[PDB]
Amino acid sequence: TVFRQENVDDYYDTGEELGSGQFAVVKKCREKSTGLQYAAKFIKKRRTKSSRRGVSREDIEREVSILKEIQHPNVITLHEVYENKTDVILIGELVAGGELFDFLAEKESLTEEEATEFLKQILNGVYYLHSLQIAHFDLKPENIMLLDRNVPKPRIKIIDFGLAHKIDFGNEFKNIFGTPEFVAPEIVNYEPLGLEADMWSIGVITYILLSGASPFLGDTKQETLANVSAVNYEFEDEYFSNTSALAKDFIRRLLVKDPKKRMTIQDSLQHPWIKPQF
Ligand SMILES: OC[C@H]1O[C@@H](n2cnc3c(NC4CCCC4)ncnc32)[C@H](O)[C@@H]1O
Repeated sequence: TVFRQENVDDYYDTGEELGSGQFAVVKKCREKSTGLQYAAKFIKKRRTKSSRRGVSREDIEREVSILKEIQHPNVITLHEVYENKTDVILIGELVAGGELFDFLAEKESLTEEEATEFLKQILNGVYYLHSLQIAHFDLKPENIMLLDRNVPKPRIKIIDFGLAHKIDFGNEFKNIFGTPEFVAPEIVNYEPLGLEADMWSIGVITYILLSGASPFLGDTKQETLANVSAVNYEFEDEYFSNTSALAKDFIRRLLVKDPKKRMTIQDSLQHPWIKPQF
């Protein structure tokens, strides 16, 4: 599939840099014709077939195709796509209140109500995605943005669909691998992957929201990955003595090695706490 090949500078002005990945930079921008503001993600293209640098056409097209489908208050929208020789440029929804997650770093420890207010929104976004058989595969606090701080009212949107896949046969087998602290054992063990991997990541995010501590983090990436595969975590009393038994129960039912035994997104919404690499 091809994208708009006019110069993006003829239609938009860019401003502040909003963030970065290894092969991507995101900038605030403004559409000249409407004055409306967006975020433009510039993704570096591969310069050859066998190149390790940049993102393959197939991977870019997949992200774009997923972004085109989705429309939900807790997930980003896509506005336009441009491309030139070096970049594909996604123009989408500007989320201006920063990462979850710089908010977690700047702020003191959260109450359970605070944590569940964020968490319920993440669950609603993921419920939408999973209903569509879309696995995000990269859920982590850096990919949960506030829309808003300020309106607190602290509404969120899930971002960065670079690893997302349609799961039309129950699982995908192709070496998808996110950030060690947040990946499920099946990712670590290079096993077939499905919607369940996202539910594990939600358990990790929930543990961090409540405690300020990362459940599997070691001093090196290999240690982190070994910890994940072995389900080597515990609830430290120093961090969790204030925390309700139901909150711990919710996390315990997500941080389960066997994907088939892990809570699903629907299970997570019915749970008594919620129900109203190298
Ligand atoms: O993903 C790298 C970092 O850039 C930041 N980031 C990524 N995407 C966005 C975005 N809108 C997406 C709509 C479609 C294109 C962009 N809006 C604001 N910040 C973003 C965030 O800090 C993230 O951790």
